[PDB]
This record gives sequence, C-alpha cells and structure tokens, in this order.
Amino acid sequence: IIIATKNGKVRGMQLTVFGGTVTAFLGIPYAQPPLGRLRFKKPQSLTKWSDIWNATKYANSCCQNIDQSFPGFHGSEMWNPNTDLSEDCLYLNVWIPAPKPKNATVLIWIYGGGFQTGTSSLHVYDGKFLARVERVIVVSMNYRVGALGFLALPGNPEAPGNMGLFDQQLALQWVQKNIAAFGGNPKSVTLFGESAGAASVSLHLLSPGSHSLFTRAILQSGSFNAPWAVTSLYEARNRTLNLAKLTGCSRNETEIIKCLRNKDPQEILLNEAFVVPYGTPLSVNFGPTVDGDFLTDMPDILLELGQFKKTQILVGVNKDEGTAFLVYGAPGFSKDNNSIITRKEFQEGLKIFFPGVSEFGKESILFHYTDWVQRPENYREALGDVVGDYNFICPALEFTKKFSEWGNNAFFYYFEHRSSKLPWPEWMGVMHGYEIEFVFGLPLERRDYTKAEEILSRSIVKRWANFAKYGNPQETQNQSTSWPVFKSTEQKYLTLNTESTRIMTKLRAQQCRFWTSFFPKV
Ligand SMILES: *[C@@H]1O[C@H](CO[C@@H]2O[C@@H](C)[C@@H](O)[C@@H](O)[C@@H]2O)[C@@H](O[C@@H]2O[C@H](CO)[C@@H](O)[C@H](O)[C@H]2NC(C)=O)[C@H](O)[C@H]1NC(C)=O
Ligand SMILES: *[C@@H]1O[C@H](CO[C@@H]2O[C@@H](C)[C@@H](O)[C@@H](O)[C@@H]2O)[C@@H](O[C@@H]2O[C@H](CO)[C@@H](O)[C@H](O)[C@H]2NC(C)=O)[C@H](O)[C@H]1NC(C)=O
Ligand SMILES: *[C@@H]1O[C@H](CO)[C@@H](O)[C@H](O)[C@H]1NC(C)=O
Ligand SMILES: *[C@@H]1O[C@H](CO)[C@@H](O)[C@H](O)[C@H]1NC(C)=O
Ligand SMILES: *[C@@H]1O[C@H](CO)[C@@H](O)[C@H](O)[C@H]1NC(C)=O
Ligand SMILES: CCCC(=O)SCC[N+](C)(C)C
Ligand SMILES: [Cl-]
Ligand SMILES: [Cl-]
Repeated sequence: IIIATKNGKVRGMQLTVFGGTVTAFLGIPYAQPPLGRLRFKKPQSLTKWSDIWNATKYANSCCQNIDQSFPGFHGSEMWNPNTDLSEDCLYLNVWIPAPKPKNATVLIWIYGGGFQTGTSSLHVYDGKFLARVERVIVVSMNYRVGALGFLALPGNPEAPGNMGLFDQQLALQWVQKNIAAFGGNPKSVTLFGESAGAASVSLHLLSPGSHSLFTRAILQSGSFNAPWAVTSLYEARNRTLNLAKLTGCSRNETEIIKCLRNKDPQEILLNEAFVVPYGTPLSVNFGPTVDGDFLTDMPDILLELGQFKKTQILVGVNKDEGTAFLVYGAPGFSKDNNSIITRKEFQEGLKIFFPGVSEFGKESILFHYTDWVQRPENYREALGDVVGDYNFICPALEFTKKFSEWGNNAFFYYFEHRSSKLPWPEWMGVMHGYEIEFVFGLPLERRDYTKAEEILSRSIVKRWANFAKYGNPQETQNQSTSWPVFKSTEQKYLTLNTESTRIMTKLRAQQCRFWTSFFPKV
C-alpha cells in the first residue's frame, strides 16, 4: 500500500496477525540525517523526495554502546540493538489497522535505555498486536542517545543539549502533520514509554513546545524527577570537558565541538564510559539538561508550581524495579546463584549505588532498610528494594501526587506478575522492564505464555487502549475491578497480576517518606 505524506510517498507492507492483517511502515525518515556539521545539533527538517520510499524494514539504530555483561544470554541481549547502528538513525515506524481506519487514536512509544541505549525495532516494541487487537495506530521512533544526543554546552547551538528530546519532538510533529493520511487522529495522540522513555514522556508534559503535539501520557517505571533522569548543569559541564580531554579535543568551546565532529562515532562511544569518575549501574552519563530551550527551568520547580500540560496520566511501576541493576556492579550478586549477601556486601553495594553520598547518608539507608521483621536473604532483598524505591517507585509516586494536585485525573498501577518465561533467576522477581511485553500484547500470541498471562495482557491492552481513547483505564465488559483515580489524600492504586486485581492505598508509604523527605537533605 502507498500513502502520500507531506514529504513524499511511502510504501508499507502487509502483515498477518491473529487471522487478520496489519499494515506496517517501518523506517520512515522524519529528519535530515544528523551527520557531519549536523552532529550534536538539533534535528533539521527533512528534504522532500520524489519516487516511492520503501518503508519495509526497520532502519538503523542510533550509535550506542551495547550491553556485553552476559554474551549469549537472552535476558540481556533482548535489549541490545537488533539493527545496524549508525548516526543516520532518525526514522520512525507506523502500524495501522486493516482495513485502514478513519480517525483512530494514536499511540506513540518512546523506548527507555537510560538515554544511552535503546531502539524502536526491538521485538518487545512491535506495535502490530495493538494495531490488530485495539484498532489503534502505533508509532515509535529512534532518537539519538548518549553523547551524540545529549552532549550539553548550554546556550551553544553547536551542542545545546537535549538533542534526543528534540528528535522525539520532531517525530511527534511528524505525526501531527502526517498521521491523518494514515487514517489517524492527530487530536487523539497518547504518548507512552518505559524508564528513560517514561522520563521523556514526563518532560514532554513540561515542554511548552510539545504541549500541542499530544493528548495524554502513560509513564511506566519512570519520570523526570527520578535521581537518574536529569543531568545537572555542573555534571554536564564536567562531562563535556572530560570527554574533550579523553579525545584530545580540549580547547573556544565551539572549537571543541568542531574537533569532536571529526572524531569517529566509536572514539566517542568508547570514551563516554569514563566521563564519570564513579558512576552507578544506571550510568546515565549524558542525559536531559536544563537547556533553556526544551526545558526552561529546573523540572522540580515546574512540577511543584503546576507548570505543565494539564491532562490525564497513567503511571505505574513494577514490584522489583531494582533487582536488575544488582548484577551490574553489586558485589556478591550473580544471575547464576541465589545471591545471598552479607551486611558487609550490602554496605559495599550502597557505595556502588550512592557514590558521592556521605557516610551518614548511607548509614541512614542501612538503618531504614535493615529493621528485620535471621533470614539469609534479608540483605539481598533490602538492597533490591533500596535501588528500586530510590530510583523508580518513590519518584513515580511523588510525580503522580504532585501532578494530580493540580486537578487532573491520574491512575497508578503496581505491576506484580513475573513472566513465566523470564530468563533471569527467581530472586530477581518482577523485574524492571518486563511488563512491556504485556502492554504490547506478546502474550496474546498463543504460539508462545500461560493462559493466565494471555488474559492479563488482554486486560492491560484494553485498559491502556481505553485510556488512550477516552482517558479512563477501565475494562468495562468482563466484570473487572474499577480503576480508581489517584488523589493526594487517599492515594489509591491498582495492582496488576494473574491471581486477582486489587485496589490498594499508599504504596511504599514508609519507604517513600524516607526518600522523598529525609534523604534529599543529606
Ligand atoms: C569532574 O571530572 C574530574 C576529572 O576527571 C578525570 O578526567 C576525566 C577525563 C576522566 O578520565 C575521569 O575518570 C578522571 O577522574 C574529576 O576529578 C577526578 O576525580 C577522580 C576520582 O577518582 C580522581 O582520581 C582524579 O585524580 C580527579 N582528576 C582531577 C583532574 O581532579 C571530578 O571528580 C569530576 N567532578 C565530579 C563532581 O565528579
Ligand atoms: C554468586 O556468584 C558470585 C560471583 O562469582 C562468580 O560467579 C559464580 C557463579 C562463579 O562462577 C564464581 O566462580 C564467579 O567468581 C559470588 O561472589 C564472589 O564471591 C567470592 C567469595 O565470596 C569473592 O571472592 C568474589 O569477589 C565474588 N564475586 C563477585 C564480585 O560477585 C557469590 O559468592 C555467589 N553466591 C553464593 C552462591 O554464595
Ligand atoms: C521499492 O520496492 C519495490 C518492490 O517491487 C521495487 O520495485 C523498488 O525498486 C523499491 N525501491 C527502491 C528505491 O529500491
Ligand atoms: C477526528 O476526530 C476529531 C475529534 O476528536 C475531529 O475533530 C476530526 O474531524 C476527526 N477527523 C476526521 C474523521 O476527519
Ligand atoms: C473478556 O472475556 C472474554 C471471554 O470471557 C475473553 O475472551 C476476552 O479476552 C475478555 N476481554 C477483555 C477485553 O479482557
Ligand atoms: C542495566 C540494568 C538492566 C536493564 O534495565 S537493561 C534495559 C531495560 N530497558 C531498555 C527496558 C529499560
Ligand atoms: Cl553515622
Ligand atoms: Cl479483576
């Protein structure tokens, strides 16, 4: 099938899904390749073409270091790019129902990866199931990551910072100007993403330039107020310079960029890892910064003072968000044994996750998380919760609380089902990033998951779809639990699992009081 867009014609491909058919347009360019003099600069508008652009395969993934901690292991390799890496990577994908819809709601996915990795061609981000089952149009895009996408030199158009965020924004603009041609409704666009993707979504809720580019937002395990989500102006500076020295580019800050623009992508990727003296396993070396363009002030200030797009949001986290990072630096941990660690190892673990923190700061963490209720796995579980609560759960809850205080309906979920096919060991539980497959409906495919998981995925897909279409995450036909709005007082949230869905209140009340009130002082 051939669709006519503002920049030219594009041909897609037909896909057979669940006895039906979906039309996919993989790899549509949405900006001039950020190459040469364009490296480090904001994305430039694309040059219109003649003839038909074949959008029948995923495009290149942006340059990024790859996870090599477990060669041959599907647990980690499933997140690695499955497409050739290249600086020429500003492309997006579109999955539309068949027959062509007339005014369908649009779901725009923004992948996570700590702003350093990720790509939209991953198997778990395939939008064809949603396009098929819910008749929504699914869009996803690749955006620059790492130094190539977030190198910051505030005020300098050569390397202003947040380039990756601008790529996402330019992609959202593309949908505004072109989605109607694919039978989509530019007035009904819901953004959703996980981890850094979620933090990205939350930042679009704060960026004036993105206000008119979408309707609603879904944030899975992430928000800009997460401690790893925004790079301080000081950090950015010390990192841009450290990268300069490491590539023999130290200089006129503008000449520094000119020098870096001659370096080979690999030389840059190779040195990104040492810009931080003692980084944590989250390793967000180059991320969003208050640039004065995309972000006009410290996000915490904007959130606190109600300066953001007023709309409905759906926010949530997984039960064991932190476990996954333990095997990437925490001493005594391993995906090949029960990882029963000691108090001493736990203490060294804190050193790893809280590098620049005072000794008293770490002791307070120990004090708060070690009042045992003896059990050999006490420290193993405490460290996991420490990492999860500090980096994801508490920041997500705080964001939800503050956001809803300004009148908008908000819904919060607590994902507690561990995939029956999870490659990681049992002690890691309901891991970070493993609810994604349920949202994209992979379990709907019987060729693979238990019956219970198929049903769970179906319910989630319906709730996510209803939220996108109507701003209300309900499943109204199968006598399902009603999802209550989250309010600052009651703080009700919904648990998602195979057993039975429940309405609970004040998730991690004691732990977040610690991370949100006390800790920020030390
Ligand atoms: C800001 O950066 C300095 C310099 O970092 C060093 O040079 C970079 C290019 C990279 O190779 C880093 O690994 C180097 O550390 C940091 O100061 C260094 O701190 C480490 C701590 O282990 C020490 O070993 C070095 O001697 C220090 N180098 C200098 C010149 O002071 C500094 O810590 C960074 N600032 C912050 C807030 O972390
Ligand atoms: C779980 O494994 C860790 C890591 O050890 C490695 O992986 C194992 C599966 C096995 O292949 C080992 O030979 C590998 O070295 C164990 O942690 C190590 O413990 C020893 C002694 O306590 C220590 O000298 C190492 O530095 C540790 N390595 C690190 C940094 O984790 C851990 O003891 C194992 N847990 C169990 C079952 O006790
Ligand atoms: C696009 O695919 C069609 C398939 O028949 C082919 O004819 C055409 O040459 C392709 N376009 C390019 C530029 O290769
Ligand atoms: C799509 O729906 C919007 C309202 O949500 C409406 O304004 C627009 O005309 C519709 N587009 C179509 C079907 O032409
Ligand atoms: C509702 O229940 C039916 C049959 O009991 C099931 O096949 C279907 O998947 C469910 N629909 C949703 C949206 O969960
Ligand atoms: C590095 C710790 C384990 C991970 O989270 S790997 C990537 C996960 N995701 C891309 C889904 C955010
Ligand atoms: Cl102390
Ligand atoms: Cl239910």
